[PDB]
Amino acid sequence: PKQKTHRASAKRFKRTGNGGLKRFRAYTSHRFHGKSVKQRRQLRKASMVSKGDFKRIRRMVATM
Amino acid sequence: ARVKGSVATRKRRKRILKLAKGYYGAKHRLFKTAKEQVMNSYYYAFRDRRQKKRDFRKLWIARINAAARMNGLSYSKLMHGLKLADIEVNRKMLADIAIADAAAFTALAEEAKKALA
Amino acid sequence: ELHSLKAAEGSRKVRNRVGRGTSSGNGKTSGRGQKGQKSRSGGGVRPGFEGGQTELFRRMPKRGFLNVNRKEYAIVNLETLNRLEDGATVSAETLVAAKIVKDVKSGVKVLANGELTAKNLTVKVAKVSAAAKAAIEAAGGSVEEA
Amino acid sequence: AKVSLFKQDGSQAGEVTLNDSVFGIEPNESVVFDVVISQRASLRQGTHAHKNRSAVSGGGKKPWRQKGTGRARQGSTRSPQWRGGGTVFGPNPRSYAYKLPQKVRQLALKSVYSTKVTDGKLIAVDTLDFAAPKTAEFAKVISALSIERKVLVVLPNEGNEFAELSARNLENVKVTTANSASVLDIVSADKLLVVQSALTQIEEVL
RNA sequence: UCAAUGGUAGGAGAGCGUUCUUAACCGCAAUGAAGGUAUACCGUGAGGAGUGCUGGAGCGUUAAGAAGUGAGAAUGCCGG
RNA sequence: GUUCGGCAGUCAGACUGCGAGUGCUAAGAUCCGUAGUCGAAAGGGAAACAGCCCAGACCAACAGCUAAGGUCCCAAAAUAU
RNA sequence: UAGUCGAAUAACCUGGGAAGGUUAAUCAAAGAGGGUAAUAAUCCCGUAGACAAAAUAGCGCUUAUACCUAGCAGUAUCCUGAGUAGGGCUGGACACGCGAAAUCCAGUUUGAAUCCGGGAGGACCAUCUCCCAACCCUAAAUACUCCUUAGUGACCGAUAGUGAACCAGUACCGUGAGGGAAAGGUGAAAAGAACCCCGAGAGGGGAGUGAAAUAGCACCUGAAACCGUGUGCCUACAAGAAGUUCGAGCCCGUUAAUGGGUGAGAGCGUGCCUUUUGUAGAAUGAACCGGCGAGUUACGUUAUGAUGCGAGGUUAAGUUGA
Repeated sequence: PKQKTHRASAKRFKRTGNGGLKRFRAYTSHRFHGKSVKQRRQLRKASMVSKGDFKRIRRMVATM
Repeated sequence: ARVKGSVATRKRRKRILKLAKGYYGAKHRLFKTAKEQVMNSYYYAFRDRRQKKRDFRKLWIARINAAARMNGLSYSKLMHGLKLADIEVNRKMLADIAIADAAAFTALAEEAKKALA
Repeated sequence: ELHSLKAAEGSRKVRNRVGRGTSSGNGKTSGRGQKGQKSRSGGGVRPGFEGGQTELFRRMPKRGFLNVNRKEYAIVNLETLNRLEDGATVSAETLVAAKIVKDVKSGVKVLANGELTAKNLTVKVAKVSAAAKAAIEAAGGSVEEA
Repeated sequence: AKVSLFKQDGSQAGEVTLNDSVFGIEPNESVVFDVVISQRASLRQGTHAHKNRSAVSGGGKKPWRQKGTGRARQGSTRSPQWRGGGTVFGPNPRSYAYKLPQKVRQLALKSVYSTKVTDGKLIAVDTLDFAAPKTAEFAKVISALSIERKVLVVLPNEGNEFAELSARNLENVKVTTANSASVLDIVSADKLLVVQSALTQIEEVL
């Protein structure tokens, strides 16, 4: 019928208009001992999604 | 819309078999060995569109060194005298003078004699 | 044109009869090359698949719960106020009788962007941004929010 | 403009209150054959069926077992390749309808409309609503200019009834109103008579 | 005029042929439709008609649409 | 050439040298880098030959010239100097 | 549920036969469709319309009857749906996988209040909103057709179309449950071949039949593999993917063409398919011939164009209607 949007994938992602998606950081949940002082200084924030990868967007994250 | 085009299909069959006719025995009494049998034949008819070139030229140069060798002349020094010779570097009509040309053959040979000379 | 029905460009082109013949072929192959999981029937492959490794999205943290009481106002530009002059009592009746958007999130809001062509004060709102309150309220407006 | 205003064909050579509003344009024939393809199959019933091996059958059991016993890996005679032929993907009970948006529909009427305007094979006709329904009447009124190949017949929207409960045996007569409009209406006949109420039989939506 | 034209899986473009298409356009048909058969034509190809003969009812045009639509080959199947 | 967008397939190749590794510095053996070749590229040469060498084919053609390689006969050119 | 009437035409040419071609005329609520020896509006069935049923199964309208209801202010107290709500545990359904878990329904256990009442408002405690369970019935709009016709087809033409156009669920298999085939067409009309002759008979052959007898009872049309019979050339010193190309020589004369059929001889030539790195293959596979026999659509998204209008595009479902 319709194409079912994966709601938990929507809980993974958040994309922008005329632009890419915001991807929160890896590693940032479970232990914090061995990750560095600088990695604590910088890995609260995170960067965007890839370019040549992530083209498996289609269309598993439809219209959310 | 369960349609067939049956007579059209057999007209392709008929078309290639009528164009396949002539070869040995069972082949037109069957279908598919005949299919290569025209086909291989003009594969190397395509090669013999280059190789009766390259064998009628062997007849050309061979018979002209046959008559040159009848004048005791070898093809390589004859042709060498042909590049030494005149505006004529004419080849295979000069092969065609094997009929009855002591004048054209032996005299053009003498032109080559005054070309090596 | 029923004598000589003709078609124009672009609307029509041959639907590619894929899987017959010798030229495009594609029934021998369908673009594919044999002897593989790709090379079979069904089209059976899940899209997100790191080869049995967990996926990109499968490595994501669970971020941010969602307000059930999330509610907005179907925000318009002030560029439509550049369209309509003055439309005294700029409200939802001016908005949907202007037919800008009909199904609206209950209120209305304008940007400071868009221009101060309108003259009327009594703009009936639920909530306009204070950046636009600088614009119209410094440009002959009155606040009637809700 | 001026084409007809005939009280009968041949009997009053006058104007046409078309009106000469927007009708005079480029007739977009792209849009035209779009309406011939979408207006086409608006009466395709499409009731051709489709079947399956699992639709009609007698056999859901393998008829031997393969190993050593001659032939190949094999489903059944009920598997389609036998005389018990299952269709592969075939037809289906499908519909075929679509209708265009309004502005390209009225644009499409006002394309062939315009072609009939400058063509003038439409002729403005009065009522000529007759006593009997007999078609010697309309045989000699329609043949009183005798447009030969095939003709559309613009009634009023009050529903004339005498060429209309008849003239279906008149082999070129197409009984029509303002509630008849298509391209299979008009491009079909290309040659037509008018009831001169065609302002409030044409303009009112167009 | 110059330059290009090996080409598989690959990708793009274009065209042929079959059948149904109410469409029309517009004919053929017993002096012979279709279909078959021989054929020493043409078309780059797929393909197209000419004639001879069988044969005695539907078929062809054009253009466009729609397709169970283009046949060797699978222990393919069925029938011989 | 970049960028953007569709659409692919390719995952396992050999072989020839050249430089490595392992192996009896055995191998038409493996495993690298490096070029070519085939694969997916006819024709010619080496007796046939996918891999070596030369030479990349739209087609006609009863044209010539030439690459390597050949010129006592098959089998063409030098019983050449 | 029986059916009834029901309009509108002649000749010539052709042929075995006109409705075909030709010449003319008519009709009109009927030029839908089907037959007719060959394609019909005017030949027929019919068709459009217009009539017809006692019995027949109904539908619908009018009639009093075929019977139980109302408002209304006040509130003496009663009532209003007890193992009932609930609570424990075990379940389940609810989007709800025990969860913060609502809410409902089960088993089991415990067990109220009852109009100052009680319940719901996703644990729950207050305020507010709404309702009154724990008693029963409720058409309508909906689902699907074995069926009854009225039918419609860009359904399908005898491997299709129902397994089954045919005495099909037949034959037949199997003890059984089950399975499960094959096959239609003469000719208009059998007018089906009187007779005569051969022949044990069949079958043939003459005659005659019919437009036609290659048309003769599985009969329209008749390939294809298979078997032939005749035919011009060549081959009994030859060891070929069975070929080209050239061609001695022979024979014949054509979609009239730089003709064809040959072909001695001579050069050079490893079948086709999937897979593979590479197959000529001693890697598969194919007896042959013909028929069938495989990338769709339903809905959705994306991309690309085409068209339309444009910050304005857009009607879905539905209604109307053929």
